[PDB]
Amino acid sequence: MAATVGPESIWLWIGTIGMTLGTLYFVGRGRGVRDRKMQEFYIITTFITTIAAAMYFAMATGFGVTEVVVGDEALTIYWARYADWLFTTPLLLLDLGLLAGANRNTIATLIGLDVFMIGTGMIAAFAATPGTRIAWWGISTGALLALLYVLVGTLSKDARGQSPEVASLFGRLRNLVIVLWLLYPVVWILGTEGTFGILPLYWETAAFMVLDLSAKVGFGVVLLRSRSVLRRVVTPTA
Amino acid sequence: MAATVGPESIWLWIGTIGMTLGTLYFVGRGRGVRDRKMQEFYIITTFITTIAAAMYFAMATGFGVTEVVVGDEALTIYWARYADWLFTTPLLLLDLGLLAGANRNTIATLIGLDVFMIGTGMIAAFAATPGTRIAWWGISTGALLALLYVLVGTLSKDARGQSPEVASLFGRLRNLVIVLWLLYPVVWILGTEGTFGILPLYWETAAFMVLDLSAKVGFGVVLLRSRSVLRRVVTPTA
Amino acid sequence: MAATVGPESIWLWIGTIGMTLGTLYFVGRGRGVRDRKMQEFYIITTFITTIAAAMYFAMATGFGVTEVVVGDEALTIYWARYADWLFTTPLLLLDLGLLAGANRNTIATLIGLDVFMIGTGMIAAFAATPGTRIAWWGISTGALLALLYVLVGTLSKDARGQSPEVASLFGRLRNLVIVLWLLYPVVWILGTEGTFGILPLYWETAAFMVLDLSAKVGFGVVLLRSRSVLRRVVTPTA
Ligand SMILES: CC(C)=CCC/C(C)=C/CC/C(C)=C/CC/C=C(\C)CC/C=C(\C)CCC=C(C)C
Ligand SMILES: CC(C)=CCC/C(C)=C/CC/C(C)=C/CC/C=C(\C)CC/C=C(\C)CCC=C(C)C
Ligand SMILES: CC(C)=CCC/C(C)=C/CC/C(C)=C/CC/C=C(\C)CC/C=C(\C)CCC=C(C)C
Ligand SMILES: CCCCCCCCCO[C@@H]1O[C@H](CO)[C@@H](O)[C@H](O)[C@H]1O
Ligand SMILES: CCCCCCCCCO[C@@H]1O[C@H](CO)[C@@H](O)[C@H](O)[C@H]1O
Ligand SMILES: CCCCCCCCCO[C@@H]1O[C@H](CO)[C@@H](O)[C@H](O)[C@H]1O
Ligand SMILES: CCCCCCCCCO[C@@H]1O[C@H](CO)[C@@H](O)[C@H](O)[C@H]1O
Ligand SMILES: CCCCCCCCCO[C@@H]1O[C@H](CO)[C@@H](O)[C@H](O)[C@H]1O
Ligand SMILES: CCCCCCCCCO[C@@H]1O[C@H](CO)[C@@H](O)[C@H](O)[C@H]1O
Ligand SMILES: *C/C=C(C)/C=C/C=C(C)/C=C/C1=C(C)CCCC1(C)C
Ligand SMILES: *C/C=C(C)/C=C/C=C(C)/C=C/C1=C(C)CCCC1(C)C
Ligand SMILES: *C/C=C(C)/C=C/C=C(C)/C=C/C1=C(C)CCCC1(C)C
Repeated sequence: MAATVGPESIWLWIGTIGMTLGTLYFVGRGRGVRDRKMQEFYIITTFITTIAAAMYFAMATGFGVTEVVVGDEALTIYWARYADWLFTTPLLLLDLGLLAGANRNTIATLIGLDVFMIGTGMIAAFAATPGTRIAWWGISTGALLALLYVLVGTLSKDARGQSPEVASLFGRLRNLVIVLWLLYPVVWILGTEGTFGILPLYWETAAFMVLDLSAKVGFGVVLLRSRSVLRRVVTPTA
Repeated sequence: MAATVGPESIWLWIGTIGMTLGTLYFVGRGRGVRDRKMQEFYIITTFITTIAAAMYFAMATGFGVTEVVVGDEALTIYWARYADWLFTTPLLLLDLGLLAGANRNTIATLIGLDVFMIGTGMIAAFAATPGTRIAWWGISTGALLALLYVLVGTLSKDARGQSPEVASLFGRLRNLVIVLWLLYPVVWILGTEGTFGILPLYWETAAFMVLDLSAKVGFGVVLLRSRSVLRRVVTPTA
Repeated sequence: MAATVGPESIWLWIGTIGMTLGTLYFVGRGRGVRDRKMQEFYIITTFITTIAAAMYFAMATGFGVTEVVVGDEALTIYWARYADWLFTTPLLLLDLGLLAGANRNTIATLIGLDVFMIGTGMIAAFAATPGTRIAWWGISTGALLALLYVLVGTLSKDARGQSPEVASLFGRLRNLVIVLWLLYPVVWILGTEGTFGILPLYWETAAFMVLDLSAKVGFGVVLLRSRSVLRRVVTPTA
C-alpha cells in the first residue's frame, strides 16, 4: 500500500454514508418478516450494503489503496473495490437467481462466471503492463458478457414462469443490472486503471460511487419494495 | 513479514501441541460413528482443531508473523490468527446451528456476521492509525454483539424446541461461546494490536492460547461427549 | 513479485493453450444437454479448465511469479499454481463425489482435506527455511494421503453401488487421480520449491504442465465421454 487518498475521498465518504444508510434502511425494513423466503432477500440484500459500506470506509480511511508500478508510471489502485465486488456481486446474482426461480446449475454458473470476472478483474488492476492489464480487462469483460448472456437467456426464461408481478420485478432488476454492470468496464478502461487516464481519478471515483449505490441500494430498494409480490416466489404454506 | 518470534513462542508451541492432541482425540473418538448427523459434528469439530493446529504451527515457526507500522511505532502482528478464525469460527457456529436445529437463514446470518467480524478484525490489525485500528475494532466488535444477539435470541429459541438433553447441551455451549468470545476483543484492545500495549505480547499470546484451546478443544470435548444425546438432534430412522 | 519468467515460459504457453482448448471443447461438448445432472458434470469440469487456463496465462505473462528468500538463496515461486489448485482440485473431487454417489459428509471431508492440502502447500512454497518448507510439504502430503485413503475406501465403496458402467468410469478416474496426484509432491520436493534443485525449474514446469493437462483435460475427456453412462448416476424421471 503506502498510498495517500486524495480529493476523491469526498465520493468515498458519500459512498460510505450511502451504503451505511441503505443497510439501516433494510435492517429496519426487514423487521417483522417471518416468511422464510422473504427473509432470504433481506439477509442477502443487507449483507450486500454492509460489505459495501465497510469497503467504502476502508478506501475512505486510506486502507484500501495501493500503488502499482506499470511502465515508468505509478498507478493508484483502490483494490478494496475488488474485495467488495468479490462478495457483493455474487450475492446480487443470488437475489436475481432466487427471484427468477432458477435452479442450482444456473445460479452456480452465474456465481462462477461472476467470481472469475472479479478475479481476473483484480489481476488486471495489478498487471504490470498496459498490454497485460487490457488483456485481463478483456478476459474479465468476456466473462461479464457470458453471464449477461445467461441473464437475458435462461434466467429470463425462468422468470417468465413466475407470477406476473415477479416476472415484472425481475425485468426491472435484470435491465438495471445490464445497463449498470456494462458501465463498470467502461469506467475502468477510461480511468486510471486502464493506463490511459482519459477519465480523472476524481471523476472515476464518483462514477463508481453512483454505480455502486444504484447497483446495491437502488437495486435493493426496488427488490424489497413490496412484501406480497416477493412472497409469490413461493405459493404453498409453511 | 520479516518479523522474529520471541519469548511468546512457548505459548504458540503449547497451543500447537494442544490443538494437534485435540484433533487426534476427535479422530479416534469419531471412529465407528455411522449415523449421518453424529458424523457432521465430528467432521466440523475435527476440522476446527486441525486448522487451528496448522496455524499455531505457522505462528510458532515464525511464518504467521509480520511487522505493521503505525505512528512511528512498529507493531508485531500475528496475522495467522485471522486465517485461523476466518474458517474455524464459522464452523463453530455451524456446530451450534446444527445443534440448535436452526434453519439456513439463521445459520447463514451467523456465518455472515462472523466472517464480517474476522474480516474487519484483520483490517483493524493492519490499519495504519491508532484511531483507524480502534474504529475497525469497533466495527468488528459491533458484529460480535450482533451475532451474540442471535445466539441468545433466535438460536436459543430454536434449541428450546429440541430434546431436553440437547437443549441443555446447547445452553452450556452457548454460554461458553458468550463468555469466551467476548474476551477476545478485550485481549486485543489491551494487547499489542490495540496500540496501547497495556497487556504485554507475551501474556497476550498466552491469553489467546487459553481462549483458543477452550473455545475449540474444550468446546469440542463437551459437544461430542455423548453420542446418544447428539443423535437426538434427529429422531426418524435412516 | 518482481520476478522474471524464463525459458520455462514455453511450457506455460502450451499449458495455457491446452487448458483454453479443453474449455472450448467442453463448452461445445456441453451444448444441448438438458438433463440436470449431466450438466453439473459439464459446469464443474468446464470451470476447472478455464480457471487453469487463466492461471496458466497469469504465470505465462509473469503475473503469477515471485521471489522467495530462503537461506542466502532466492527461490523462484510460481504461486499462481496454488490459486489454481485451491479451486480446481476441490471441483475435481466434486466430480468424483457426484460420480460415486457419495453423501455430503464424504464430499465435505474430501473438499476439506483438499483445501487444507493446497493451503499448507502454499505455506510450504513460501516458508523461509529448508526445514520449514519440508515440514509443511510433510503436513500437506499427509493430507493428500488422508484424502486418497477416502478415495480407495469409502468413495470406492459408494461407486460399487452405482450402475456397472458408472462404477467402471469411477475406477478409471479414481486410478488416474491416484497416480497423477501422488506425482505432484514428488515434482515439488525435487524441483526448485524443495530447495534441493534436483529437477531444473525448466523441466519442473513441464512436468507440472503434463500433470495439470492430464488431471484436467484428460480427466474431463474421459469423464464426459459418454452421455448415457453419465445419466445412470440418477435413474428416475424429472
Ligand atoms: C451445480 C454444482 C453442484 C457445482 C457448480 C460449479 C461451481 C459453483 C464452480 C465455481 C468456480 C469458481 C468460483 C472459480 C473462481 C476463480 C477465481 C480465481 C482463480 C481468482 C484469482 C485472483 C488472484 C490471483 C488475485 C491476486 C492479487 C495480488 C495482490 C497479487
Ligand atoms: C439464506 C441464503 C441462501 C443466503 C444468505 C446470505 C449469506 C450466506 C451472506 C454471506 C456474506 C459474507 C460471508 C460477507 C463477508 C465480508 C468480508 C470482507 C469484505 C473481508 C475483507 C478482508 C480484507 C480486505 C483483508 C486485508 C489484508 C491485508 C494484508 C491488506
Ligand atoms: C457436512 C457439513 C454440513 C460440513 C462439513 C465440514 C467442512 C466443509 C469443513 C471445511 C474446512 C476447510 C475448507 C479448511 C481450510 C483450511 C485452509 C487454511 C487455514 C489456508 C491458509 C493459507 C495461507 C496462510 C497462505 C499464505 C500466503 C502468503 C503470501 C503469506
Ligand atoms: C445518500 C443517502 C442514501 C439514502 C439511502 C436510503 C434509501 C431509502 C429510501 O427508500 C425509499 O423509502 C420510502 C419509505 O417511506 C419508500 O416509500 C420509497 O419507495 C423508497 O424508495
Ligand atoms: C457456489 C454455488 C452456490 C449455489 C447456490 C444455489 C442455491 C440453490 C437454491 O435454489 C433452488 O434450486 C432448486 C433446484 O432444483 C430450484 O428448484 C428452486 O426453485 C431454487 O430456489
Ligand atoms: C495440552 C494437552 C491437551 C490435551 C487435549 C486432549 C483432550 C481429551 C481429553 O478429554 C477427556 O477424555 C476422557 C476419555 O477417557 C473423557 O472421559 C472426558 O470426559 C474428556 O474430557
Ligand atoms: C454460507 C452459508 C452456509 C449455510 C449452511 C446452512 C446449513 C443448512 C442445514 O441446516 C438445516 O436447515 C433446514 C432449513 O429448512 C432445517 O429445517 C434443518 O433442521 C437444518 O438442519
Ligand atoms: C494441446 C492441445 C490440447 C487439445 C485438447 C482438446 C481435447 C479434445 C480431444 O478429445 C477427443 O475428442 C473426440 C471427438 O471427435 C473424441 O472422439 C475422443 O474420444 C476425445 O478424446
Ligand atoms: C464445502 C462443502 C461442499 C459439499 C458439497 C456436497 C454436495 C451435496 C450433493 O450430493 C448429494 O448428497 C446426498 C446426501 O444425502 C446424497 O444422497 C446424494 O446422492 C448426493 O448426490
Ligand atoms: C456493487 C457492485 C457491483 C454490482 C459491481 C460490478 C462490477 C462489474 C460488473 C465489473 C466489471 C469489470 C470488467 C468486465 C473488466 C475489468 C474490470 C472490472 C472489474 C471493472
Ligand atoms: C477458535 C477461535 C475463536 C472462537 C476466535 C474467536 C474470536 C473472536 C470472537 C474475535 C473478535 C474480535 C473483535 C470483536 C474485535 C477486533 C478484533 C478481534 C478479531 C480479536
Ligand atoms: C489440476 C491440478 C491438480 C489436480 C493438482 C493437484 C496437486 C496436488 C495433489 C498437490 C500436492 C502437494 C503436496 C502433497 C505437498 C506440498 C506441495 C503440493 C502442493 C505440490
